[PDB]
Amino acid sequence: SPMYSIITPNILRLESEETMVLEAHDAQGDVPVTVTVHDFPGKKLVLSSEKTVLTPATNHMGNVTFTIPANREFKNKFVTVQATFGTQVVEKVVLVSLQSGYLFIQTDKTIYTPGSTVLYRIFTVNHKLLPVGRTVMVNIENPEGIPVKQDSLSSQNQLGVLPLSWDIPELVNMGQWKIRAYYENSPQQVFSTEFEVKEYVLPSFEVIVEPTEKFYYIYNEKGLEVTITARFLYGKKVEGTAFVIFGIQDGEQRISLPESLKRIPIEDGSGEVVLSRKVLLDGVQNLRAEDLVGKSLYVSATVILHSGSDMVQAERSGIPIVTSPYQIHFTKTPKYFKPGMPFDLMVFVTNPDGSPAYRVPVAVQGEDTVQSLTQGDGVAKLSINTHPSQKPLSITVRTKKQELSEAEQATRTMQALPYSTVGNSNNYLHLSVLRTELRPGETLNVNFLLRMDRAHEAKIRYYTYLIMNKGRLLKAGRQVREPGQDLVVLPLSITTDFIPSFRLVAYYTLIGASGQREVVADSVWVDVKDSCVGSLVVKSGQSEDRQPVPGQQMTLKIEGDHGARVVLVAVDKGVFVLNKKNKLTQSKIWDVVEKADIGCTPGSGKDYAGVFSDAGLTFTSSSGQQTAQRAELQCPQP
Amino acid sequence: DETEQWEKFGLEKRQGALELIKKGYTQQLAFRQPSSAFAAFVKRAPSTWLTAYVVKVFSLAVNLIAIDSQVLCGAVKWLILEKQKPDGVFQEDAPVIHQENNNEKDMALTAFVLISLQEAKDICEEQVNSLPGSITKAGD
Ligand SMILES: *[C@@H]1O[C@H](CO)[C@@H](O)[C@H](O)[C@H]1NC(C)=O
Repeated sequence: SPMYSIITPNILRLESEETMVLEAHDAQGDVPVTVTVHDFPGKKLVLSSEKTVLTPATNHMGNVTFTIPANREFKNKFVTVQATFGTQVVEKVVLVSLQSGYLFIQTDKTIYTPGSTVLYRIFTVNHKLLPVGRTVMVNIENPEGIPVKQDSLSSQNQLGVLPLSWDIPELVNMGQWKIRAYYENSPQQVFSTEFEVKEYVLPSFEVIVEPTEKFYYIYNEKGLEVTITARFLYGKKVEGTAFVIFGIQDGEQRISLPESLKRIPIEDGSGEVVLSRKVLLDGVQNLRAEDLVGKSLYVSATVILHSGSDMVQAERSGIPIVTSPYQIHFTKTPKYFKPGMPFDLMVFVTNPDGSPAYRVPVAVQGEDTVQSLTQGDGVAKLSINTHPSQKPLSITVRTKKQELSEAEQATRTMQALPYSTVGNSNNYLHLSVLRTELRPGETLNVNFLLRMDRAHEAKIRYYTYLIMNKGRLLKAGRQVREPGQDLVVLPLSITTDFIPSFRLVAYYTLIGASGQREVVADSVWVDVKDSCVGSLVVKSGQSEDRQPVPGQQMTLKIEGDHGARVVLVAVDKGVFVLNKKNKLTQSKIWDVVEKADIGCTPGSGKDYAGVFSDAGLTFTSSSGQQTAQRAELQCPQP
Repeated sequence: DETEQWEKFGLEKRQGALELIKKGYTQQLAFRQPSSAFAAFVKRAPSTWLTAYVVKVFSLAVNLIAIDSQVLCGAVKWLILEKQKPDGVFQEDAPVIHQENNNEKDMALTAFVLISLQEAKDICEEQVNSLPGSITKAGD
């Protein structure tokens, strides 16, 4: 008997195009199609009504696009979607909500002084990162929270850029000021950026004191090595002498170490001083070396110029003393694994202070051959093949840096559960993808792999795949399969429409051995490089044959998308470096977009319905196969 | 405004005056203690006389600029609660700024604070309830 299927995003948005996927399986001829959406409580009115015809030429594959008007006729608002498949009818109730947009606030500097001017821009975008003309309110608040400046702007005809400037008086509250921006329509969402006012300070020259490592290891005989760097305000280096003294810190009491006072020559502008382990151990007159764990050290340095008598001071407080510096976590692993097929992990190793680690080997326990090296972002990607039974899989990861002992290495344990077969039929689908970062213009080969008994293999002739991006449904299609083949490769092009990580959901349906219907599905999450759809590059138009000289004219060249609006600002680079806490970068923008995805589970679910719901999809068929209704606007906490 | 000379003096200057008032208000918040009281100098003992003067000036500018009602209401409440004696006299603890049996000293301070409160009579009447009682006691 023919089976008719309907697929649509889990959450529908007002005033935005929404794609509905319609299918007929084992249906001859062509079938007319009419899809309508009504109010859930009573089906009083029609919000939209579209029609199409599914032809056997396209394998009964159809996609109908509709827009839900912002009528606001009724009130978690639901709408029922009813599709008439010839005589047959399939109905599914889907949640509805609206999103407003995003605001990005750019400030030239994060530390000002009383008297200077604050320059900030507001960028207005929608869910697709496109300029939009709305009305936005901008406020500036002092540390006490009293709005000192209030503005009401409209970005219409401004191409989504709003410039603003504020003049700091000579006598202002000193602390951490904030800027609040929100659309007038939806004041529930406020975007904030903060800066500091501070007080006028200007030393003779800059000195930076930092250790090579980010912590101290007790059993490290090399000691703690610190690199003192000095350079003038105009760029040239400093040659002089630096007096450095270390000191333990037991919570809030500084038991300064007298024997560790050293005098070092700063040549070329950089020095180096080592604290011996013996000195530190004898300073606290404690025979136990482990007793110093948790007692952070600090370094005080005093640089004295060789020409005159200029003196500046630097400090670096909070160098932890740790015996297990690295802590290990899982980030984007699925939780359900198809038994007997490879399982992909992902691991994140962080320093004691919470920063990502770098070149820390990781390895699963007991396999020893699945090693890797932690990358710049702290992510290490591994793969482990799974057992053929259906007992849960326990996987343990450990860092294997050589300096520490086995008992001091990080360790994290996770348990995964098998994918639930519909009728213990041992029918599975597997999607294998490259576990790296792609770029637009590259081509991705997805290997559809199928396992089942050699008695119903010939009854499957195709796979259907759907691509989810930014919550919306990107594209669908078919993968015709010649009978007898287990592995089928889909060559998939990657364009700028895939710039944030997309998701691929594939499935096949067949009649069961007993006589019922069967739907088997799998999904994968694929991450591609985060970059703008267009391009923007600033370089020097003039011939590069001279270092720039003060007061002279310089020519700049900006290359970008035609008709775009480019905005510039120049900063000292002394305040840019300390702005590492938060900068306006494309990665941050795409992360902000990625925080509003419909589905949150990485790549699998317990059942086929779990797979379809986790990816942010719904699937209803004329038979008794459907996915559970979702009512919450945010999935449970991780 | 109450004489309506802007048409010949120039309506374009009104916004400038408003900006000036806004800047002045932005500066004055530097002296606001966390206890909703204004001090003569930064981070020092709050002064009743200065708090009353600030309340009087703020109550005249709500109709011009967007004066925060929380600040003014908190200052009025602080004056009424923490500085008013049952007899009807406003106490002063910070060092004196103006010229002050203690007669002719409390009278001038009470008169000044009363003049200040009469400006914020219809402004913080909802956030501060016992204001009319304080005004009546001070007048008596
Ligand atoms: C929707 O159908 C149109 C027909 O022109 C096609 O271009 C588009 O790719 C289809 N989208 C999906 C998601 O199938």
